[PDB]
Order: sequence, then C-alpha cells, then structure tokens
Amino acid sequence: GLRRAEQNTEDGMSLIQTAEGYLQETHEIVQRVRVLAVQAANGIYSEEDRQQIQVE
Amino acid sequence: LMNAYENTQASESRIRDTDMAEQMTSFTRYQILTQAATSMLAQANMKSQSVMR
Amino acid sequence: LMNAYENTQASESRIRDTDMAEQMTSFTRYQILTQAATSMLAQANMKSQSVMR
Amino acid sequence: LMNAYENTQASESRIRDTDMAEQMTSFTRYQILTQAATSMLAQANMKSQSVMR
Repeated sequence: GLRRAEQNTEDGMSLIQTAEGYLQETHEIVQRVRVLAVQAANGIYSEEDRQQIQVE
Repeated sequence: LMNAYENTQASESRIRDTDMAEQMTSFTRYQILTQAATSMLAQANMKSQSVMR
Repeated sequence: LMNAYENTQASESRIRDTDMAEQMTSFTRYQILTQAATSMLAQANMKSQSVMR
Repeated sequence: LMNAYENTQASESRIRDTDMAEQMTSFTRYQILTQAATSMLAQANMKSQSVMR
C-alpha cells in the first residue's frame, strides 16, 4: 500500500503538472491580447486598423 | 501539445516503465534464494540414506 | 508469431519435459528401496537354515 | 512514503526473514545428532544378540 501510495503520488503530480502546462499557453495568449490593447488604445489609428486588431 | 506530450509520457513511464536499480535488488534476492533452496533439496535427498546402515 | 511461438513452446514443455529436481527425489526414493528389497531378500534366504539344527 | 516503505520493509524483514548464517549452525547440529542417534540405533539392535550364546 505504501508502495502503491507512492506510485499514485507521482500520478497525482503528473495530472497537476499537465494542467499547469495548459495554463502556460493560456497565459501567453492573454498577454498577447494585452499588448495589442495598448497599440489599439493609441489615437493615430482609424476604424479599419483597429478592426484588423479585433480580428486577431 | 509538447508540454502535454511531456507530462503524459512521464505519467505513463511512472506506471509502465520499471525501476532498473530497484529490480536488480529483487533479481539478486531470488537468485540467492534459488541457490539456498537448491542446496537444501540436495541435503534433503541424502537425508534418507541415514537409515540404510 | 514469435509471441505465439514462445507460448506454444512453454505450454508444450510443461507436458513433455520433466522436472529434474522433482525427478531426483523419486530416483533417490526407489534406489534406497532397491537396497531394502535386496537386504531383506538375503535375510529370507538365511531364514531356512535356522531349522537345519 | 519512500522513507516509510524503507523503514517498514526492514521492520518486516527482521520479523519474518531467517538468519541464513545462524540457521546453518542449527542445521549442522541436528545433522550430526541424527548421525549419532542412528549409529546408536544400530547398536541397540545388535545388543540383544548377546544372550544367544
């Protein structure tokens, strides 16, 4: 059981390790929206250019 | 996908792949126990010759 | 095929091939019994002369 | 859990596993006692033959 308990504990971390791996890609996306929001907030763009920002 | 490829491959290895070092200890234990049991059986066969005198 | 070749050979051996360790006990058993039969046979031959006195 | 398994395995090892070197001492003592008793058993049978003269 203790040997069984140990093997589960690695498997528990593998599940935990993977979900954090998926959150890694999610976080990099939200920052990319954030930087594009800075450029989109500048005053020298027109409706067409900010719409192209909204496309991405 | 690469991260999940890493994390899942590690997940299966800890279930399917053996411990080479940990198994050598059990491998030697059974190799020793085999020789001990082999000799005791050889002792046991000759045990019955005592009454032949 | 090879996995099938192995399992067939393993399963065939259990019926055809003998256990040398297990066979030695039987071989030892009957060889001692051979001497006990040989010993008491000579006692039986000697049994008759006790009345020749 | 690795710590727990290591200590527990030794906990059970001391309880169940035999002392291989110490048990050879006991085995060799009972082996000779068997030889000694057997030879005296041969003597006890021949002892009764005395008064046939």
